[PDB]
Amino acid sequence: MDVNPTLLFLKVPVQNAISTTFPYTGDPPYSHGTGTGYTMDTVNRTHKYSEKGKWTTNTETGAPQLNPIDGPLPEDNEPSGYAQTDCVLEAMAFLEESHPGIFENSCLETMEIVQQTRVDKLTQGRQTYDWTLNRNQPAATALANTIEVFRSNGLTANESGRLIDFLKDVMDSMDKEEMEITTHKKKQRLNKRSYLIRALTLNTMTKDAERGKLKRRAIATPGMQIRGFVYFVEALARSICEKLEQSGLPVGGNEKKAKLANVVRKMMTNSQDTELSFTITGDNTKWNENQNPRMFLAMITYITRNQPEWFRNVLSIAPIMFSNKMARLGKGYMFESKSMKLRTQVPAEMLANIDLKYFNKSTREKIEKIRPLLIDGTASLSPGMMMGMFNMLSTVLGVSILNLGQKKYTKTTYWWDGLQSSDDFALIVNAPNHEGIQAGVDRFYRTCKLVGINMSKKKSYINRTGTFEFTSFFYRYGFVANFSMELPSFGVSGINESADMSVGVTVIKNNMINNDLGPATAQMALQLFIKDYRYTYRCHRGDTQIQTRRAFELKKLWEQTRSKAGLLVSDGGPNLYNIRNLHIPEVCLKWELMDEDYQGRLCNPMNPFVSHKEISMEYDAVATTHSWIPKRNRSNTSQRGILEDEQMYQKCCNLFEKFFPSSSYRRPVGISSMVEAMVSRARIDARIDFESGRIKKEEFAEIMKICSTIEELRRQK
Amino acid sequence: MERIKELRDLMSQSRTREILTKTTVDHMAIIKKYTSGRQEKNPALRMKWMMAMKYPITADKRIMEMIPERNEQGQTLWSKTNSDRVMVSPLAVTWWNRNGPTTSTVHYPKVYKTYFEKVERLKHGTFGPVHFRNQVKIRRRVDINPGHADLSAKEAQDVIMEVVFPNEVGARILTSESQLTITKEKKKELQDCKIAPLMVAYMLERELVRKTRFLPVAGGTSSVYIEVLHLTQGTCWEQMYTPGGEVRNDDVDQSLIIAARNIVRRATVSADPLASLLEMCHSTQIGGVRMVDILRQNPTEEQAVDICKAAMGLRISSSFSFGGFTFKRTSGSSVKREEEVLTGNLQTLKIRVHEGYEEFTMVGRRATAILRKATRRLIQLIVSGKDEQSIAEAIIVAMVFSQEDCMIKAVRGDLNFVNRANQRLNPMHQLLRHFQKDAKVLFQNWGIEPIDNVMGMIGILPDMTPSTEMSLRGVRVSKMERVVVSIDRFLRVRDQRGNVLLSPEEVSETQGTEKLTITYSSSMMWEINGPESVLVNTYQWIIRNWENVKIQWSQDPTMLYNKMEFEPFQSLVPKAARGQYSGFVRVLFQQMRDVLGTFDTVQIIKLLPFAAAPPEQSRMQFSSLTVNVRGSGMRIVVRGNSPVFNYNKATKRLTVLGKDAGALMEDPDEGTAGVESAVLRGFLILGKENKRYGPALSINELSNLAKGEKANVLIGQGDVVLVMKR
Amino acid sequence: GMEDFVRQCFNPMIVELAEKAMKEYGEDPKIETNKFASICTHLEVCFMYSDFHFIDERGESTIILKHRFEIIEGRDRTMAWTVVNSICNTTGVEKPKFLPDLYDYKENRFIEIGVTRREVHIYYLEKANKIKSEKTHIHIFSFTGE
RNA sequence: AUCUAUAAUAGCAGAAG
RNA sequence: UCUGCUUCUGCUAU
RNA sequence: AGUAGUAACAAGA
Ligand SMILES: *O[C@H]1[C@@H](O)[C@H](n2cnc3c(N)ncnc32)O[C@@H]1COP(=O)(O)OP(=O)(O)OP(=O)(O)OC[C@H]1O[C@@H](n2c[n+](C)c3c(=O)[nH]c(N)nc32)[C@H](O)[C@@H]1O
Ligand SMILES: Nc1ccn([C@@H]2O[C@H](COP(=O)(O)CP(=O)(O)OP(=O)(O)O)[C@@H](O)[C@H]2O)c(=O)n1
Ligand SMILES: [Mg+2]
Ligand SMILES: [Mg+2]
Repeated sequence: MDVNPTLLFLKVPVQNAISTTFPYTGDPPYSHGTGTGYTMDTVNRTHKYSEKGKWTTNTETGAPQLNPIDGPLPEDNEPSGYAQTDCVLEAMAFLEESHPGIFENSCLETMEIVQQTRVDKLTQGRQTYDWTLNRNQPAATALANTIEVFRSNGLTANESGRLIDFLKDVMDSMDKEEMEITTHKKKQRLNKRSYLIRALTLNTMTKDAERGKLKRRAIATPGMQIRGFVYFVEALARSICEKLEQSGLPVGGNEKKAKLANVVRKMMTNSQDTELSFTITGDNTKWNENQNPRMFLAMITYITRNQPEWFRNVLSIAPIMFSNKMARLGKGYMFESKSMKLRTQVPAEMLANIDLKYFNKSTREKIEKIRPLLIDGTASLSPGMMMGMFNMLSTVLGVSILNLGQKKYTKTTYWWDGLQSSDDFALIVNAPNHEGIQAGVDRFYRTCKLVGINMSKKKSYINRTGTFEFTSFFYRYGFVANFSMELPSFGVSGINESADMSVGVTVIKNNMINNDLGPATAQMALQLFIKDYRYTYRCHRGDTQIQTRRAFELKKLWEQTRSKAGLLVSDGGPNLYNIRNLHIPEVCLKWELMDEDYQGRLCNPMNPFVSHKEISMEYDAVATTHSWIPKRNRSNTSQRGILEDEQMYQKCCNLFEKFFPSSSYRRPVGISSMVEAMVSRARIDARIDFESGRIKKEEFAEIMKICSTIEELRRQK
Repeated sequence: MERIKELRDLMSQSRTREILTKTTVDHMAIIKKYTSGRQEKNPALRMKWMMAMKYPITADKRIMEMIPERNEQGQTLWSKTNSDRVMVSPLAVTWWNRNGPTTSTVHYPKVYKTYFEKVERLKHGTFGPVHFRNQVKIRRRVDINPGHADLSAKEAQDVIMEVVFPNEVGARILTSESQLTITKEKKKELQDCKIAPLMVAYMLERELVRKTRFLPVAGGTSSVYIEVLHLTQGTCWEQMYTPGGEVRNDDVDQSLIIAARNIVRRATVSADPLASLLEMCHSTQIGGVRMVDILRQNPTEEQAVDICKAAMGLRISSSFSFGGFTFKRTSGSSVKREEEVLTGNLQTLKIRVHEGYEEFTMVGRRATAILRKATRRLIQLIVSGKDEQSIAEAIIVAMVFSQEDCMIKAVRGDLNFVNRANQRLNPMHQLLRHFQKDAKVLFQNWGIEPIDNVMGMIGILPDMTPSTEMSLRGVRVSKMERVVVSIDRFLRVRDQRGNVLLSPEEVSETQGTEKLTITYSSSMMWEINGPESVLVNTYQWIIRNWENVKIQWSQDPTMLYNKMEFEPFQSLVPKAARGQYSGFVRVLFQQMRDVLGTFDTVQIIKLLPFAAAPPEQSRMQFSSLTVNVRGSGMRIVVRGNSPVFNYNKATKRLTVLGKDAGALMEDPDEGTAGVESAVLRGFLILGKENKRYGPALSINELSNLAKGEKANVLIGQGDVVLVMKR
Repeated sequence: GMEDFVRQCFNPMIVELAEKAMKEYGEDPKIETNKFASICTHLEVCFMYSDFHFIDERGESTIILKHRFEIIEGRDRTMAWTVVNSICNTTGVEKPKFLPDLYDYKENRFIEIGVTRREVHIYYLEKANKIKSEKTHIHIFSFTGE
């Protein structure tokens, strides 16, 4: 017998065993070299889908920009970026007509959002392009560098702390004759065009650890001048998506499954009995490369009708900046000579003035096709969205096309509705016969073509209503469990012993709750997690023979302890977990069983493995000694000048927390400097203390004198 | 003193001074998150890659004086690193755990009291049997952390800020009396606390702040049942369990209302609703406690709870609840009908409108009122509240209760009548919630009328000002018991005089979900379950017993139709339809036993529950039959498969609402000729379209044909077929 | 031109405080110059109403040590509310629903200062009604001397 | 009965597009 | 010159 | 050589 696992589908429906088809036990594919190839190929595809558009030269950056809007209607079924503005405006108008007041209410909530949001929001980002260094940096570091450069250039509206004031600072920065960068101290001066190109740049990197793809692709990260505007636009689009029944966003998880099930259920209820009902499991092809920023500007302009003009402007800036964006090419390439046995790095900035003899066929073609767009090591990319930068606005566009499917708009016997999550979509078509179904599908496809949406024909299929797939959720008369997708969440997390126990047990319990993890498999998952935990942390049961550096101390503690069942697993104790007590932490689970001296040692108030805060008297520690801190190795470049800046930053922040007790519980607000706030707090505290009677004459005088000394030092350095 | 000298030291230098001066407080958080290095990624690999090393831990240098450099085996516990940090081995952690200074004062039980409450709830819990069953889990929002019953999340956070950080609350003021009481008790309980204020704040967040999540739930949705959801509810099994602590009375009241409504609804279908209802309440538990024992000691005001109390010879209130006020009808009657209305924000929605004149005593705690109303009309409202805010509360509640078109058109803004998961919300509750935040527009669009100044009372104006001249259109201000009942075989609750006080028709049709798990013990553990469970289990019972059911469907069909097993199904059928549906199905079955060769097991199984009603004659042909699931009418199509009942001819496994019901064996007398005798009333389907007999006409167009005549009908899901009139 | 006048009319510390006050809420001192002048006048009236007033070690007010007044105006919103909350938690005085301008330790009460261009009756009445707390002091000055 | 929300600390990890 | 955006979920508290 | 797969590693300073 030849074993064929796929033959199991001959009896078990594919949905009820979909977990088999997800091979998430092996490592995911990574990229190894540069991402310049994928970046250039993305730019060339974007300009190929819009090649019949109009070419112009940007008077501000000098970049060739392609405009495919209102271009010739497509003649074939290849992806097209030729969205018609009148069709997009009609889709918006009919979405507002079908849901009266959606855009007005969304604009009110977004006005509140825009007026209250702080600049600190921008620090909630991951790796960000930093134009001051022309490199990727943490979002908070990039924002701090931007604020420092803006301040040294006389731009200080961001001192208000509001995001919109920082956006005004960005707007004013885009009008300066020259930008001063002060490194460490080399004083560089960018001119208007160079600073402008750096401000409209999105750094490009290759996406790593991605399942389901044979070939790698490029992702983009914008700078700080783009992120605030994109945040405001995405907030407006999220407010809109929240009010739409077809939107699969921003709902996620169990709430998303419930919404999808209820909406599909209502759709099947609305469909009359004599009607034929079909469902398209549909993907859209080249979604981000055919989403035009000009159509996003049209959508925002229609959505913000009759709003204050400042609001329309601040919402219009993101599509404008994305219409004039530049894509940084990346790291370049690497060249090898076998005969000379040497290798060298060729930067991307010299890919326009390099000889094409060095490259293979396809890379030479890429460079030849992309050379007219190269400026300062970036490529002009007017069309496209550059990989999920306006997820919610493109969701709104897709939902508008879905909304165009009611019988009041089709004016025929067929109609359609469905679900839209950015690019993914489930389309339910109803019609009195099969010809009507075909006509409705053709009309939906062509209407999508009219707005720059291209249904992937090779990835989409259609069947009688009742089963479909939407955003990796498989629906067979109801959504099925897919446990494999949550498989990489099982294991030792690497935080510390306590946190790893908590995470392992909690993951097992939540997988029992959400992903149909059965009780026997849950017990076996518990056993496997305890094995992996004991291996990782060298904390095998005291009464064992495994030889490790920790085993002697564990044997001593084991033989020392009367009640062994109270010892934590990290202390070589037994595993008392079962299905009953997964929701209970480990220290609480066996608190009754602990020996008194072991319990008073594990939870000692003067625990030396956790940090202690001053009130040299300190607060008592509560955590156990298993909550230690892992050494983080961060030691070979020239970027070692920031280690001292960060150390002094930390010193200042600890002093501030000594003056402001709630600063680390909630984010502090204030336009005053740190010294001013701290001195005023010290003064008012000394006053209400001398008054209430905790300090005397002389201590109050001394505090007031030190405050006056600090204030004359801040005025007189 | 220390800190001000520290600040002066940093300002004496040059770079720290420039930092302290040229950095606002808002940018301090930015410079606080400011990091330098290559960040970090995939820490699990890092942990596996550093635990084999000698010193993977970083600690403060103070540990030099607490942990020795070497143990009794010469293994190094810490090593100096070229600063205040020091690299440390896990052997140091174990050496502290076995030799460190011990104490009798640990803070862990106090800081983590909620986890010990979970421990105590598990320790004193009671385990029942495990029942393997067809499980229907529904995704809904439930409480993961219950929090304080009085406070809301916002109020709890305000209390926590006031308790832990008094001088940092800003403009905020604690308004509620519960907020002030809990703040007083927490500030009293936390003096001379040796715990850092951050950890105290997080302990209070665990104690007070309510937290919710969307989860797939079966059984009780209360937090004491959600915390053990992994243990009690599985894919195919229910583990009977009762937590150890004390139950909240609110959850008991809610679950009692749910169980009573389910029981009354299922009892109305029985031929003896009184005995059926008594059997159900005798065979029902709510959170482990017997239902009859709850009914004898629970002062819950609800129609179905009062019917349950009356059937067991108890005193009832004959009252209900609405908008926080207790309503007691003093005179009048009413029926309930579905009415579609358009709101002020252009949202169409159906409301249960009560037709008939009636009068009510509406009692709150800070207000009280006499109401008189008709079909969507507030005839009279005499409020007698204490404060003008309570007066306004009672007025708003009465305007919403009246179901006036002025009230429905006063809706402004982004008022949603659906859930975030697109689930139907109660329209009346939504209107109340909308107008309780601001009812200015409602007060303007209500109307005014002049007062005659009778009895010395004074009327109120839309500006909440007392006026002797004019008032609202029917509103007047003023300056200011369990009865023995009977019940008959059909659950009509008469008084001592003889006038009807309650009826099953007054029971709310909303199918809710219990807070505490409801346990039913009988032949069918699903008899008083939700609609999805009832449908799945009805069809599963039909096909599980298909041998005797099939033998009985031919010998004595009347005996089969009368079985109790179909009565939970019949409570989901709309009442006005039941008889008609029954008649239809029965005629189908009869014309199925007359035509030899036409035997479809799937058709019989599909239509068998609908034949459980007294059959009313009709000439209507049904293409589908409606069952009420969660406020929506799901249609079971007479021919072919549907989304509530689909038979896979390949796997032979019937699927009901996505839940497997089981396989159908091979019937030798199955009809492969293609003829159908159980689709249309008085018509045999002989196959596909024959263009000889003309174009296709409608299902409801077939009533004028004559016997011995074929035709083409567009009967089904867009399927044209050829039928003939018998 | 108003800008220039303000820049030369008031002290640099008052001007800096006004600059901070209008910069906190997104107002340009170069654009909205009348609000610049109003805020400078408010700050100057407050810093003259406060200064040269102390309480000696026995407990009464002497004009020349424990300052008689606590300046609440001209602070950041957070620092102002911190001062107000600390005063309330120490002296046990009712918390004002809005930020006041001064606090009097001797009289133990929050002072709301107003500097009106129009009649003092109108302004005063309006402010009083808005506050609706019969505990906060309201002292209204005008440029006419009333 | 409602409850991303009559809501907003932050970081990390998993999944999805 | 190298883990982006968005959404959900879980854990933790420099 | 091998890993690997559209570009890299097969040490770097
Ligand atoms: O959680 C649900 C329920 O269990 C809970 N509840 C109900 N009763 C109590 C008591 N007594 N104590 C604590 N909690 C209680 O509140 C929720 C109500 O359930 P839900 O299904 O959401 O709504 P319900 O179907 O009960 O209808 P509702 O709008 O709440 O009205 C309740 C009651 O009011 C009657 N009623 C309304 N109107 C406008 C009426 C009218 O014009 N004329 C007459 N005669 N009655 C009217 C409703 O029919 C119900 O009887
Ligand atoms: N990591 C990710 C994955 C997806 N996305 C967003 O989702 C879209 C579809 O991705 P997708 O992966 O479905 C496109 P694919 O099907 O591979 O190819 P095709 O375009 O030829 O059809 C992208 O274009 C981005 O907007 C993202 O922002 N980050
Ligand atoms: Mg798809
Ligand atoms: Mg795809």
